[PDB]
Amino acid sequence: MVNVTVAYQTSAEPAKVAQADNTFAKESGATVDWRKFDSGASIVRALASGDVQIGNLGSSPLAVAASQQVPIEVFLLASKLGNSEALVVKKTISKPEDLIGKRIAVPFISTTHYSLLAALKHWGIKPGQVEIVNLQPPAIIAAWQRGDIDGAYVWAPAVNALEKDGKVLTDSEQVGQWGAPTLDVWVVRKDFAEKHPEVVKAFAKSAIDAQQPYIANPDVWLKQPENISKLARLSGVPEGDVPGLVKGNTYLTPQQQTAELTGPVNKAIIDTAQFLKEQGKVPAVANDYSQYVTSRFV
Ligand SMILES: NC(=O)CNCCS(=O)(=O)O
Repeated sequence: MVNVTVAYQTSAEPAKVAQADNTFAKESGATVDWRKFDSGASIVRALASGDVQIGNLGSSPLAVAASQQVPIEVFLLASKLGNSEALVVKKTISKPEDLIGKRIAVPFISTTHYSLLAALKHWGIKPGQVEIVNLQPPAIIAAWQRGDIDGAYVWAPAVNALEKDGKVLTDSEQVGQWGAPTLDVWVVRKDFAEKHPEVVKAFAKSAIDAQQPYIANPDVWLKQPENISKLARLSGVPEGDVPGLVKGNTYLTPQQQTAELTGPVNKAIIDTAQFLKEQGKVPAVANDYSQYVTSRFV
């Protein structure tokens, strides 16, 4: 018997169809505990303690984990993040200069904490000029509803909840264009990969297979009602928000997976870690993270 705990997150993306269909468990034969995490920092800790064996991490929590020598490897990309992650603010905040003195929430060292710091740097605003507070996305929604924060840089379901009444000031497609792109990845603990390599391959296969029908023709994929309802259920968003969210990233073919895992992801971690060091969020970094990426499961 193989038991595996998988830490998943709430982005609405096509591989959620494979999760809702239980395809990984069916094809691998493992008993799979899918555990929902509110952001990536807590996933890094659960991977480090051995409580989780496969986890979905943003590129910023990934660089923190790799700088702390957590024994995990990226074995699959989930998505290249675009405007599915966004800074949503009170409507009276009209320009980036209006963020000065405001209370802006982000989950600690998430991709949106990272993107917020990169956006402030791009705008010429020191992070000390903004009251950046650390809250998990459910608490962000609650604080926003009570008017205790002025905005947040968030992903689904918080991003669409806040946008119902707020205004988008920037998003991670823009921040990517400015030179700080962010990614979502899947990582695996080494000891699990050593013992159950065919289960890890089955995970990658299930996720990659599920994204290819979307890549081939987004509009045809999005008009299959069961695709929309499965993502709405697992992300916790209204069905009407799913197409805009799914189109807010790009996804990879199998050829693109192998290409990105053979160099570009390493370079992504190096650059992400460097910026986090400059921003004071990690004490030490490395000039190479090839121990933390592999193409051998795709
Ligand atoms: N993976 C997701 O669904 C949200 N994007 C990354 C969040 S974090 O950086 O891991 O906190």
